[PDB]
This record gives sequence, structure tokens and C-alpha cells, in this order.
Amino acid sequence: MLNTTFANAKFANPFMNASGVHCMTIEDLEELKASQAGAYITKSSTLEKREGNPLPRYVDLELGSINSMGLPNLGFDYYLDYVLKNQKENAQEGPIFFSIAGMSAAENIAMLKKIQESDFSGITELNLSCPNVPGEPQLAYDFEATEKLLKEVFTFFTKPLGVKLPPYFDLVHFDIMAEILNQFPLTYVNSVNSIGNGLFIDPEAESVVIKPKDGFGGIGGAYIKPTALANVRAFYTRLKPEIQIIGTGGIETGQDAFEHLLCGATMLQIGTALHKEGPAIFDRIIKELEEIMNQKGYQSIADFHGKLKSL
Amino acid sequence: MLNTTFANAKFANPFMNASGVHCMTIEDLEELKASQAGAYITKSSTLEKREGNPLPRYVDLELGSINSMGLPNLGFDYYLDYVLKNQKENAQEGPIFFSIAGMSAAENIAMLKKIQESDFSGITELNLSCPNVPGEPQLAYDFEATEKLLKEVFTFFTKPLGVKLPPYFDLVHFDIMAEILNQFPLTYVNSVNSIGNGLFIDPEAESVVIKPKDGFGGIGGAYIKPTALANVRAFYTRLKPEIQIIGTGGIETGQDAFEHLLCGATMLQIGTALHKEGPAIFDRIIKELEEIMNQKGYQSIADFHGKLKSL
Ligand SMILES: Cc1cc2nc3c(=O)[nH]c(=O)nc-3n(C[C@H](O)[C@H](O)[C@H](O)COP(=O)(O)O)c2cc1C
Ligand SMILES: Cc1cc2nc3c(=O)[nH]c(=O)nc-3n(C[C@H](O)[C@H](O)[C@H](O)COP(=O)(O)O)c2cc1C
Ligand SMILES: [Mg+2]
Ligand SMILES: [Mg+2]
Repeated sequence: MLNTTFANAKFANPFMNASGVHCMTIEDLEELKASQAGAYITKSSTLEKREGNPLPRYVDLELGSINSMGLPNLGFDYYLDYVLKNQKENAQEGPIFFSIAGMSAAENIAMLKKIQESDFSGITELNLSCPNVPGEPQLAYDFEATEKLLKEVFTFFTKPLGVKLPPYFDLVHFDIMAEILNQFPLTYVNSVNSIGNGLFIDPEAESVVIKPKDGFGGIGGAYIKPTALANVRAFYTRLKPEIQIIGTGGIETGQDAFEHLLCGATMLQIGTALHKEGPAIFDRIIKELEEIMNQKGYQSIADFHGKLKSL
Repeated sequence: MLNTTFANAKFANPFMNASGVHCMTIEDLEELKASQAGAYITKSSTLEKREGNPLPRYVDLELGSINSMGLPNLGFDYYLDYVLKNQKENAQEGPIFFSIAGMSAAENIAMLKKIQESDFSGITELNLSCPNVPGEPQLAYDFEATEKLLKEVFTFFTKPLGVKLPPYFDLVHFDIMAEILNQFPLTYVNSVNSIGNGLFIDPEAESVVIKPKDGFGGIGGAYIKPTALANVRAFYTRLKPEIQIIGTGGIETGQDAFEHLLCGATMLQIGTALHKEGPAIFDRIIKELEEIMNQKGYQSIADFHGKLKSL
């Protein structure tokens, strides 16, 4: 009942891991492939392998999580080699997603050029919102810089491309971003990356709980669902139909998934909840969403996709 | 134990209501005066009385609240007359706070001029984050416009003035705002107003829960504490000491209060929790904070104010 069409491709269900979670190594990726996830995405990569920030850099919270990973990854070549080898096997229903988060525009352009030149037939996700890179301002909050980068990207990148965006909190910003994005042959927008630079404190120790950036880190989980849903919905009503949406943020139960789909998301990514539960979460959440649909008499996501009602 | 000095004034404790909550009418204000709150602030006013947005416009949530009130208020003159009359009575320890949220710069300047010319001896709070006039942004998200307005304000306003700010999520933005604010003789910064334009959905009815703006509203409560604490802390380490901070966001327990104070807040405002519990919350939270201090052997807020530790 969850069969989904996205980026002109067929997926068994809309669920995927969120980049950054359970996708660092080939072993992680293989575990996602073996799981019930409809699709999966690689850890955002940089040209060079990165160790990331000092530990502790991730902490589970009652209402979600806080992290300042620092883009730890095994390097662009590592992930490209994996997806290219995996592609030849045809042992998977649906293309693999490849995330890139260059440390500079030049780095992103370089990686996109390599992807374009390679035989990669999957989907690419350009991360314009990493809030845990020491000394690096979320690009998607700089509308001028974002438009400039995308214009250069589309002068040569012809393969499926989506952008991972930070959350917006003002309607005028959604209007501005939508206007910018609508001029490009983008495949999708993925809302949202973590609510940036939040803080969690241990009152007993009177200290922060993560080492990097004096304790400031990206917030995920239940804390951000209202923001995530709003971003998915705001873009759904502003983006041209050619640009689909991936909903990310606060997805833990079938109900959370249902809500994102009602807003207009086509694919759904799970970060914090997957980090805590492991790949078994996909089978659980799929069944929860199916139960919700059965109760409502729905046999397809199309029966409610984007049908959120206003009062 | 909780005696606090702020804006060169003495307060019995740091707790106050957050503007917008329990401060619409004279009766509301009198109830806050009768409560254990160390100080209180009036509902953000506009030159003319406003009915606000259509109902439902406020909804209690498990993790906080969502609202799109629409600035309902009894008008500038109503609040000015109240504060001017109570001022003469000298029946209160600590000045009253007066919030203004004009829908245009011209409106804010007009109200500030009236306050300046009046005999008002209290503290004024300029709201630069009420998600007010469509085609906006929240003024404080427009750094250029914010600096321009403040420059004009300080060419004539000599009375105590603080600014109510929206939450920021990127360190560069804190740097930019701090640079702007540090050039003025501002009394304080109040972080934060609601996380803007969030969405809450009733999965059963497949609809939003508030009538205005297709269900989009400001998020408050537990959802926003990480963001609130981060904003208080980020400004505490960037603002010149002359500009103090009022911490607002997710304060429900003595522990939440303790955390805000550890970050650097001097005064504390309660919104959502006060909306749900009523003025009795002040006595409860004061006792909770005092218990925390007693356990740690602290007899003054100075024993831990702004002492949040990094790892
Ligand atoms: C440990 C961790 C690492 C992350 N690293 C990335 C990353 O490399 N690339 C990216 O686009 N998002 C990254 N994110 C953000 C997630 O993809 C997701 O947008 C966020 O966690 C919001 O979803 P959630 O509420 O399900 O956690 C990371 C999140 C976590 C918790
Ligand atoms: C019903 C309601 C009305 C509000 N109206 C105002 C307002 O007029 N002026 C203002 O500065 N903030 C207003 N706010 C925001 C609060 O002052 C406060 O910044 C926010 O609720 C975050 O605090 P909390 O987590 O304790 O709710 C309002 C909040 C609520 C819940
Ligand atoms: Mg599988
Ligand atoms: Mg009193």
C-alpha cells in the first residue's frame, strides 16, 4: 500500500534513513539495504576523509537528540566507488541516494562534476544546511549565495539532484527560496536538516553535553516536528510540481509519517529515531502507517498525499 | 535568595510573564501584580485596538503550544494609562514593563515618542519578532532594517529599552546581530519569541488546529527550550555587559529556570506554562528554583549566573 513514485523511480515504500544516520560505512549501507527501508542515502561526503569533531558529539535526549558530528565521513571516492559497484548488481528496487556536503562551493562543484562524469545513475542530494561545521554558515540561509551556486551547478549537472535545506521560520523566506528553486530543473527539496545551534544542559553538572562548539548542536527528534511539517507544507504549496519533496524531521511513528505525507512529502527520512532503534525501525513504522491507512480505508498514499486540511 | 538587579532596578525574583500571556486587560495585569512574579509586562500593543486573528488561534500541545493570536490588544493608550496610574501608586516593587509591537516602523516610532514624552518611568520592550504583517519578515530577521530602525529610535529615546528577538539558528547571525546591538545604549535583549511558523496536525481529522494562516503558528513550550537556551547563551557571550538579557522559552520548572540563568539570563519570562497554569505558577517555580539552589548550597543567583560550563 506504500508503493511510491519519486524522481521517476519506483520505491516499495517512502521510508529512508536521513543522511548522517546509519550510513557511514559500506557495512552500514548494506544493513540499510537489507532492512525494509524503501531507499537509503549515503553519509554526506567531502572530497577528503574527515574524522569529524571531538567527542562527545551526539547525545540522545528525551525529546530527540543534539549533535555536532562535524561531517565525519570516509571521503567522496569511498562512497562513489560503493554506489558504482552496487549499481552494477541490480540487487535493489530503487536507486541509491548520494549526499554531498562540500566544505566550499568549489568542493561541491568538484564533487558534482565527478558524479556527472561517472556512470552513477542514482540520485544526488546537495547538502546546503549542515549546522555543525565549525566556522561554516548554513549556505541555504544566504539566498544570494544559494542561487549563485545552483545556477553554476545547473550549467552542467543533468542527473537527478535534490537539495537538503535548513528549516525556515518566516513565510517571506519560503517565498524567496521557492522563487529561487523554481527556476531550476531540481528533482526535489528535502526539508529539514536539524534545527541549528540548539543547546542542551545537564543541570546537575551545570554543563553542556557535547564537546564541540561549547555545546551548541543540531536538534532533531520530537522537538522539531512542528518545524519540519511546516517546512514540508510551506514548500509543497509553493514549489512547482516538477520539484517533489522529501520530508525529514521528528519521524518516529506511523502517525508522524502520515502527517508528513499529508503535508506533501513523497519520501520520508528518519534520523534520530533510526539512530536510537536501528534498521528494525523501518519494519515497525511501515506497519504503523499501514494500520493507520487500513483504519481510514486507504489503500494508497495517493488517497491522502498532500491533503492536509485548513480550517 | 532570588533577589535580582536588572536595568538598574531591584526585583524580588527574576520571574515575569512573557508578553502576550495573561496581560491583555487591567484585570490580567492586576492578577500578575498580586502574584509572586518579580515583575510583569503588558501585552504588545499597537496604536489602535486590535481584535486579532479568527479562532481557534491558540492550542495547548503535549510538548508546548501553537498560536497565531494576531496581536489582539486594547491599544497603546489603554496600556499607557494603566502604567501611568499604577506608577503614581508606588504600590509595587520594581518597574512595570511595557511592550510595543507596531505594524510599521512609523507606528513603533510614534509609540516610542509617546512613551518618551509621557511620565512613564518603567521599562519598554520593542517587539521585533511578532510575525505580524504579511510580506514581512519578522523585522529582526532583516538585519539592515533592524539596524536602521534602532538608529532612529536612539536619536530620541532615552528611557530603558529592550528588544524582543526571534530565535536565531546560525552563529554568524548571532555575530551580526550582536555587532548591531552593541552600538546602542540598549538596556536588554529578550530571547526568544516563539519559533515561528510551525505546524501542528490532528491526524484523525487530517487538519490543522488553528484557523489563521492555514494552521501555521508560533511554537512555544518544551519544543523550544534548546533553541531558547542557545539564544540566551550565544548573546550572553557576545553582548557588551551593558546589555543584559531576559530569557524566554520553555520555562516550566525550576530546572528550566536554573538552566536559563546558567546561560546568562537575568530576568526570566514564562509564556506557555503560565497560559496553562495561571499566576499560581510563580509561587511554584520560585520554590522549585530555591530547592535547586539549596541543594547546591547557593544563596544567590550570582553563585551560578552565566556559569554554564563547556566540556
Ligand atoms: C548524528 C546525526 C548526523 C547527521 N549528519 C547529517 C549529514 O551528514 N547530512 C545531512 O544532510 N543531514 C545530517 N543530519 C541531519 C538529519 O539528516 C536530519 O535532517 C535531522 O536529524 C532531522 O531528522 P530527525 O528529527 O529524524 O532526527 C544528521 C543528524 C544526526 C542526528
Ligand atoms: C498566546 C501567546 C501570545 C503571545 N503574544 C506575544 C506578544 O504579544 N508579544 C511578544 O513579545 N511575545 C508574544 N508571545 C511569545 C511569548 O512572549 C514567548 O516569547 C513564547 O511563548 C516563548 O515562551 P514559552 O516557551 O514560555 O511559551 C506570545 C505567546 C503566546 C503563547
Ligand atoms: Mg531492503
Ligand atoms: Mg506581586
